Amino acid sequence: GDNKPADDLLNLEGVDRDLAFKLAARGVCTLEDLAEQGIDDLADIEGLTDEKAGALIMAARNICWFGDEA
Repeated sequence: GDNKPADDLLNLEGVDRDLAFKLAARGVCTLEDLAEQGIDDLADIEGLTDEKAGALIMAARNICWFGDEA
């Protein structure tokens, strides 16, 4: 993952240091970039489930979109 994931992605619960590289190597170098991904888009990832992808992507969206407020 030359792109390297942002600390938000690495420190985001649900994403291990490895998935961070698996996500950063896919163009998502920041947690916000993950909020733009879809369960079907991350479905190709390895170790990610359809329900987990909905939460992982929602975890970044909640922090990137709703933010700490929610």
